[PDB]
Amino acid sequence: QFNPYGDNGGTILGIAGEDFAVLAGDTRNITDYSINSRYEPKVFDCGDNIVMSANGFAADGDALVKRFKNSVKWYHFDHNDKKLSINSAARNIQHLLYGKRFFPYYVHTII
Amino acid sequence: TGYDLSNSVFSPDGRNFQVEYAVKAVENGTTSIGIKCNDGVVFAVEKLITSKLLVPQKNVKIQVVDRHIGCVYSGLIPDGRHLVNRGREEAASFKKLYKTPIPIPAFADRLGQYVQAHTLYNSVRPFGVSTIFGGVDKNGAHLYMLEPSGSYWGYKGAATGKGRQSAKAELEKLVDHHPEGLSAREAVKQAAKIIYLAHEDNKEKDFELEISWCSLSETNGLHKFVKGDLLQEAIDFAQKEIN
Amino acid sequence: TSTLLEQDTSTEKLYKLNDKIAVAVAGLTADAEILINTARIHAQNYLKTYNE
Amino acid sequence: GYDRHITIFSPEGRLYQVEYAFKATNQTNINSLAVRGKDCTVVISQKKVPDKLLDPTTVSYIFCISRTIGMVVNGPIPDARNAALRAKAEAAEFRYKYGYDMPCDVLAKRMANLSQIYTQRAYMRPLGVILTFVSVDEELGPSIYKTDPAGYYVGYKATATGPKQQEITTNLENHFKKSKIDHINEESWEKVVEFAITHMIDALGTEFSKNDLEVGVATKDKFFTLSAENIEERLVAIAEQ
Amino acid sequence: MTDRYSFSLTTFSPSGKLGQIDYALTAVKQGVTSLGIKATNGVVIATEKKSSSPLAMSETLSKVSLLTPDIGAVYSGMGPDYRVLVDKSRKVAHTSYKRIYGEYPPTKLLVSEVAKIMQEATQSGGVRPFGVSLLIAGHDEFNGFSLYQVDPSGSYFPWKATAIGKGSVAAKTFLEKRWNDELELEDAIHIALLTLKESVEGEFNGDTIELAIIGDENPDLLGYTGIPTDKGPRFRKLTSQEINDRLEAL
Amino acid sequence: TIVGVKFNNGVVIAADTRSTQGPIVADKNCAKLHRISPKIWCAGAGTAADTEAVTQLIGSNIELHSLYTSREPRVVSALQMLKQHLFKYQGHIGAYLIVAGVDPTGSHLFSIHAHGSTDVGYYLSLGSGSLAAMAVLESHWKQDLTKEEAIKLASDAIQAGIWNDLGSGSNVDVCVMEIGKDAEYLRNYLTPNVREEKQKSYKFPRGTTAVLKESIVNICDIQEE
Amino acid sequence: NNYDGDTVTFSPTGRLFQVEYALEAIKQGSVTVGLRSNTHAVLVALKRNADELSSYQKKIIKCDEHMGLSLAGLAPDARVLSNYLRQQCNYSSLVFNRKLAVERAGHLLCDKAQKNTQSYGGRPYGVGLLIIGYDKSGAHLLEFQPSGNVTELYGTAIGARSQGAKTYLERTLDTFIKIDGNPDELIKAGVEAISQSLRDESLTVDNLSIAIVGKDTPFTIYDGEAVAKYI
Amino acid sequence: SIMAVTFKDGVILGADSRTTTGAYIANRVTDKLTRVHDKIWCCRSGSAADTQAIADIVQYHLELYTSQYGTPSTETAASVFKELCYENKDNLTAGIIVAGYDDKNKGEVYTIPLGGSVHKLPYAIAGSGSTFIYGYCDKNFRENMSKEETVDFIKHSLSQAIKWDGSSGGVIRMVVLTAAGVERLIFYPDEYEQL
Amino acid sequence: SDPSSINGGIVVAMTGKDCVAIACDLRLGSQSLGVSNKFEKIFHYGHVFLGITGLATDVTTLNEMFRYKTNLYKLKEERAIEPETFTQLVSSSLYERRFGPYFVGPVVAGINSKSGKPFIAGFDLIGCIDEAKDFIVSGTASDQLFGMCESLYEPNLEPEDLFETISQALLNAADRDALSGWGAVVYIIKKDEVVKRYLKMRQD
Amino acid sequence: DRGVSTFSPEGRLFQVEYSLEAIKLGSTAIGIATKEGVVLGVEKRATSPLLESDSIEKIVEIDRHIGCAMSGLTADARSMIEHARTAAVTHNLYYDEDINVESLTQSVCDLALRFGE
Ligand SMILES: [Cl-]
Ligand SMILES: [Cl-]
Ligand SMILES: [Mg+2]
Ligand SMILES: [Mg+2]
Repeated sequence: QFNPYGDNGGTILGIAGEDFAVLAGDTRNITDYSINSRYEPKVFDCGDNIVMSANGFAADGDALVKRFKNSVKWYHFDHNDKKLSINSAARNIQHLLYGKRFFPYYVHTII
Repeated sequence: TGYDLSNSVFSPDGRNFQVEYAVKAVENGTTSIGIKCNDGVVFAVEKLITSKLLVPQKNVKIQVVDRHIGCVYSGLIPDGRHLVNRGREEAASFKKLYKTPIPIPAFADRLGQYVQAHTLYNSVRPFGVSTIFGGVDKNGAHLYMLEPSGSYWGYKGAATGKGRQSAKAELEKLVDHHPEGLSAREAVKQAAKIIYLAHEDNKEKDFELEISWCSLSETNGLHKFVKGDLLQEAIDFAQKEIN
Repeated sequence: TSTLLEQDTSTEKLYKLNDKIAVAVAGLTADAEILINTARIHAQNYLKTYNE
Repeated sequence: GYDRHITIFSPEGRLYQVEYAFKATNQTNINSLAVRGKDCTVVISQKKVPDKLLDPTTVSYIFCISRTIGMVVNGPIPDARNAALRAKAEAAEFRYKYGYDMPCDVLAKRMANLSQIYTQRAYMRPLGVILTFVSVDEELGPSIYKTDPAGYYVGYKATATGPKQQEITTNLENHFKKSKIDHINEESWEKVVEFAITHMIDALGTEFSKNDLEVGVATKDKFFTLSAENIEERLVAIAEQ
Repeated sequence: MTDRYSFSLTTFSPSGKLGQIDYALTAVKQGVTSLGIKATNGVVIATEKKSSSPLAMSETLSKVSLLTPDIGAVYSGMGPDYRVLVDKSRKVAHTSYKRIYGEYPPTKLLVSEVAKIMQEATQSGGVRPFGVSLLIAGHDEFNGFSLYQVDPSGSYFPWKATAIGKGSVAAKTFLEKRWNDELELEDAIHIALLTLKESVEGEFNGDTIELAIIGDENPDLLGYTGIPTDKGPRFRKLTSQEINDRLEAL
Repeated sequence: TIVGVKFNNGVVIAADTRSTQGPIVADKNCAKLHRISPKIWCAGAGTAADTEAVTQLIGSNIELHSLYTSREPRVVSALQMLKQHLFKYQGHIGAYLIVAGVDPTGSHLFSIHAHGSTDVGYYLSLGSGSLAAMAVLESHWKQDLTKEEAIKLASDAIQAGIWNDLGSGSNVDVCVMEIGKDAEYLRNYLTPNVREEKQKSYKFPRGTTAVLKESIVNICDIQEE
Repeated sequence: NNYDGDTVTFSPTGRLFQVEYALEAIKQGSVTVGLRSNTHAVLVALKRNADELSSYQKKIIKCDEHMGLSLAGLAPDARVLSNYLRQQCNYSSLVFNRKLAVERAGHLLCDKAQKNTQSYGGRPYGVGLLIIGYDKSGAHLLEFQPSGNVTELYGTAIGARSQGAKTYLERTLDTFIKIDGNPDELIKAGVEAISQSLRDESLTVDNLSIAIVGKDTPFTIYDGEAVAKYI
Repeated sequence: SIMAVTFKDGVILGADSRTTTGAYIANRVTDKLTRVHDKIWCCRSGSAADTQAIADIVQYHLELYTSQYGTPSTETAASVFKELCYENKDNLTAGIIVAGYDDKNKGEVYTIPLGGSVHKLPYAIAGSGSTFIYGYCDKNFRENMSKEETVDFIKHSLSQAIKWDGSSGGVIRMVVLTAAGVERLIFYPDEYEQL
Repeated sequence: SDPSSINGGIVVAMTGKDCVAIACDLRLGSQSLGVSNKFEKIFHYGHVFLGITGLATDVTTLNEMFRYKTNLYKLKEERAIEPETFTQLVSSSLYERRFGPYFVGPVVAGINSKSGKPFIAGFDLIGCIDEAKDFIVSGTASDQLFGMCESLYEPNLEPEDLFETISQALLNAADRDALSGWGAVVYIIKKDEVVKRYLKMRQD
Repeated sequence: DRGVSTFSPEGRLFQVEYSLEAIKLGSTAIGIATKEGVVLGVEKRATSPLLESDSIEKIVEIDRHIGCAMSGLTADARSMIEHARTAAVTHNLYYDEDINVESLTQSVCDLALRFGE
């Protein structure tokens, strides 16, 4: 049969300081035992001082990051360029993920 | 009376007055022409320069359908754009099923049936444009003109808009003086002249000339705009003929 | 009526809705027959649902 | 007086939009004629190209509906082409569903039923056209069936349509009163076309060049139209006797 | 586009008249005369073949239509409206009855269905009533021979004999004098021809008259043998010659 | 076992009269010969409900088509309408039919498989007994058969099915469709399997069965007075 | 007269009155100016208050990082059309990774407006838009009319007394087109242009609304003490 | 076993006459060569029902095409087959060879495998029996052969395909498509078995 | 698991000289467990009798459905439906659930009120018609009923004789089926009288 | 008659201009904004002394941070209040915060011109 999921490997790490935060990831993209790329970024600037990574199936991670980036754009449009707070971004992403509850995004998300 | 208040109503004459009113919108528009040459077709249009603030060569009027069909129209410009959008859907669906690019006669009837459909119901308004279109297919060159009623025929030459009577007279001379036929390069020069001659009906404001052509020899049977040196050569020829 | 109207097979006024309910009609006969058939169906829907 | 705008009854029990649609039929000022031979059905129509800028080859009111069925239209070209496309579609769909070529009289009935609906439903207007369907049917032989904006249709031994239809009708009536047969007793379709053109010349009192006429012929298993040069050969034969 | 006429085009006027139904009945009045007579052993329906042109082949236009093997229909009014009603009537006999019960509907129930289609064109959005009155003759095992009239309103009535269209008022008076409950089918055909002659102007022969009967079963018209219970249609259209034979004994 | 055999001036179809649920004989005198139209008949094999339903639906639509066109129905029409219906349902309507008939075009013999496929032949057979029937047809069929010869060949091919096939049995039903004639339906043309007299009458003496209760059943409507 | 009941009806001279009435709503609207050089494109808008207690109605709407418009007429209709542009700009970015060309944004507004002029039951849009943008062929200014007509211009103005600003720009054409790599001077020319459309009232701190887009300048709106510099 | 070969004067379509359910021959005189237009024919392999259903729709589509736009190209016929086969790939088991004669393009052959892909080829083979003659056909095919040469090439080719394939058998049907018109050829077992 | 043998039960119909007989058992069960011995499987719409075996929810549903349809028939036709016509209505109604069928084995019995001709018919779950001259069987003991009927039956039996034959056919067939019995009813049907008898039988 | 979405020759929507007349007939409502808060006041205008005035609800809560006063055909306001409350709560569900007063107002005003045939 056709399997809609894949594993592109990689690892992401988020640490929160007193007045700073870091989001890190390896730049390696794999399938099975082959290397797809040694430098394909997995951590993105999404605007409003928010960095996001969706790690797992690369297709689902790319799609989710796009939808959140789009989500930030429409927040500005509909709310007079209000800065999106990290707690608001987190709640928005929950609704993005839960939308595909019965066909999930096979990713682990850190912002 | 009241027969002219609703579209699709027959008058005691057997006329659709709403369609005849649409023709008035067309007669109000700028002059547009088409010339059928030895191995293709030429299209030309009059663009009125309302103000100095208009960016020259930017507000393009002639529209391509697929890659082989040119379309120009006089009247409500938006109504023309709507018709070309439908033409592009029809040409896309034809090519999708039958592979070959839509023949010109086949494309003519697709616009024809769509425009005619906007005369069957009073829920819609007839098209406020006459459309001159054509190009090269497997059976050679074809020039068509389509009216708000859905009426269309093939033409040796075609004209519509405010300067149509002037244009038609100049086209009729070319048909008589060239029975063997006209070359594509000659038809570009002649197209320029006819628009300049037909500008006497819109002489208040100065204008900008815009020409396009599809020729088997000159453009490989694709629709292209006349630009740079060849456009200036046609403007020079036109300017020489009015003086 | 007319002398050439077949009366014994004729019905324009009195209609059976079920074994317990009948209607007398006054107005457009055609319009009545549309409503009579609807009523006949409701009566049989009720009987099917409740067995009464 | 909105009973004259849409297809509802007038107090006289008339549909005025249908009557006005019949008037649109003559807007083109073109006359058509249809006759039957032993083996063929011929249809001739006047061809008028008033503009020198027109491509005369594209100016036609005769349509090849299927391989067997031809249709000449009396009315404006938009409505003619609307009816042509629909008949072409209906003929193709019939063959697919029922596995044999749609008969001429059955297509006539179908297009007449579609016409009837436009006379009963308000949102749709009648088409301002009279459709004359011709074929050599495999069961009924040479066949002429004609439709109008009322949704009426009937078969014909011969028929005529357009401004001067009554003049052509009486001319044909008089011929069939002599011969006492329902057709032209002639072997070749060439001579049946010569009869059709001759009796139109006599009825309209006008002479025709090769570019003035438009001819459609139905034989067993094909309907075709003649070229200018095919008509010229027909005109030469008429003049030489 | 879309049909934006979702409202009734037939409404009540302050006087309680439905205009469009009255105007439809006016269209029927202008129509050519048709009649029906019921005998003890059959029913006859008849009308004039008013040929629009002599070049026209009047045989190709059928005014008297088979609806089922045992039910025939004739009309007065708008021909196109009749032709589409015959198509819908033939289809509803199958969809609403024969495909359920495995037999053709009795006369009164097929009439009831035709009546319903006509009532709906009297109330439904963006349509005018049908401009015809139908006479429907039929036989069925339990009701025997019957004759019904259906009007643009959708109303229907059973008749011993009646007439509709141009000369109906005169025709109905003629039928009232001649009709008794002891008529044989041949007697009813003779009376039908006598009555119809009064409303016809021009030629009166088998080629200008359209006549059909509901009578005995015709095994010769069934098209197959072997099943005893299938004895063939009771509807028969009389030929040109068969009409002319009975015009000599007229 | 259903067969169709083309002949000089027509076509003949025949069938056996047995319907089976598992190994049990449900009906000893089934009718597998169906009237689509007066001169168009077909024989059905497969799901008994499916073949009856599909012939009745197409027979109905063919009758409406005939009335609409004013023409006698054609076999190619019934054929086309049957195959497009069966194809739609992707073989889930298990109707396997041999469609024969005479029309103004001439005599025709087709077969239709439940997935929506059709084929043309001078002789055809279908069902569990088709191989027994086809064996006889392939042995005795020639070009230019007479009517008498074609009936003989058709019934012999069914007999082969009755005798050698467990799914076929009882009697032979035939239908002859000759050009310019009425189709003759010969129900129980042969009766090769008639049960013999039993050894004993199993008629019981009256009062043999123990009855708890008796009562009159009211089948009449509510009475007057 | 008898032919203005709905948008589906042509007049005997081939005019669409419902469209012409929609065009009138724009003329009643407050003035807005548009002008561009080769490097930058500027919108200047005079905002209108209800009374002294009330705010000044916002005129300029951002459509993307590289595109936005100013409105004159029915504000709700500008909201519907600007939302549609936002979506079309957004579709181009997501599907094709391509910033929507200003010319193609015009073509899309035109076709959306047209459908409302040929169908029963609907009405024309009652607003006029000045679209500025910087794309792959440089700075652009468009004028939208709810007839469907969209025009590319060096400069223009719409709303009440717009003719004053339009004449000034027609004189200054050769000057302001050459203002390359100087945003402040191009805005000065825009503020001097809209000034030709003022009567009685003058440009105050909560009255004036300016927007700019250019080579290395995202579409940004200036209101309040941010435009005090240009008064 | 079905093949289409383009030669000097046009194209020839060849096929065997066998239809099977498992190992039982349902029909031994099958016509697998079917007309979608006067000079556009197809070769049907795979499901009998699927190919018949598709062929019927294409004949309908080309009859309607002809009504409106005149005689369709072989390329156009191939495109309509592809469209039906590609868009309904999940529910169809059909392998079709499309062969036609134009006067402009002369003989043309298009093959449509299961996927619904299209391949224009000088000649094509398909069906279960085709696998056994890949080696033979590749070695013996020349371009611009005569009519007699091309009939021999197909007769010899399908002769081998029938010999080795249980699913192929019966008579060899052929259809010649040239300017001259449409010719039907039949070759019986006694003829082609002794080759 | 098999819907047509969850609840169990049987019906048998026979023809005689100017009469018909239809009979059924009274058991309803959940497989092995017997729930009710009052579950009659024979219903009548005028003078037309219908027996239904199979899934009991469908037996009840189809009874309610055919009562509904025959009531509307009688109001429109102005006469009781006949056996031949009802047979076609059962068939029609079953085949419209072709791909989601009622799990039932219906049996029609009755005398045509006009012709006086005795009539019986049987159906499969999708509505195929078996129109036998002699007898029809249905249910979990159909094999047993086919055996009993095929040996016991002779044509043109008088009503009081036909009663004994059909009674002995049902009783002896039911006693060889685990999911049949718990009482039995027999209807003897003449042109204008119908007698209903409950049979004494083993209750295991 | 004439379209519901019809423009007047002055370029104003007839039905909108007419609704503004209905609002002029409504009971008075006043709002004053300060740096210490925003006050909302209404005239109740009971039609009779038997009408229990406390049941007259022309000041309505949308969320904890947004109040609303109405004037005109007050029955028409019920579905607008319903939409406003739904918008305020829905935004809090999607973003875990209080919605801006301007955004809530903009949401209510998007219903306004959703009328036609
Ligand atoms: Cl129809
Ligand atoms: Cl096949
Ligand atoms: Mg109408
Ligand atoms: Mg082999």
